[PDB]
Amino acid sequence: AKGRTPRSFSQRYGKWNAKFTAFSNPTVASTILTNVAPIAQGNFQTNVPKFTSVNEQVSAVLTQYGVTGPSRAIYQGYGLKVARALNRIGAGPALTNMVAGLKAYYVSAYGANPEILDAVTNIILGSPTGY
DNA sequence: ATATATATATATATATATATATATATATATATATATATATATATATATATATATATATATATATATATATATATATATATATATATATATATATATATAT
Repeated sequence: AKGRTPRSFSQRYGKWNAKFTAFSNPTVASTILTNVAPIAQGNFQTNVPKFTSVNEQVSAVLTQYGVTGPSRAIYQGYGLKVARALNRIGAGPALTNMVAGLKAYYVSAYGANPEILDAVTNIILGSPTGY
């Protein structure tokens, strides 16, 4: 019962402004944040190691291919994207479809190299295709 | 009229202590000066240079921290949405029925 009626710009802005003004109160923000701190710490601890590892391994792969500068970000981004899928839905045919779609995305929009994309997905999932 | 004690006086003189003076000199201490020089400490300057610390700059580069951005992607948290569905809670209804 949250996304049932359409909301226009004035409605979205009114509700967002009300909630943002409310959160700016010292007591409201302090209470909410000190209550959710342990759960936030637990979620960070459960999730971020899987992505720092991907960062390090894709860095190692990128240095062997000579990628320097902001062009590394491209492949780093792709790596992280793939990892997200592996964390979200798991391994299987759905992950194959999403890997193919992400490669098409990056090759067509961002001018990525197919060979380096294969190398990144190989260091992450085990094979270029991801089967 | 006598003896002991607390004081005031008339007259000269003596010893103890607190001070003020007339005349010169000596020693100790607190300071002010005339004349040169030295040593210790607090500071201001003339001329160059060095070391320590607080900052401002000329020119490039590096590391740590607080933020703002150019471009895509990831994770944690506060919220606003597009579209179905589920769970907890605060209420309004359509229809019958039960309990406080």
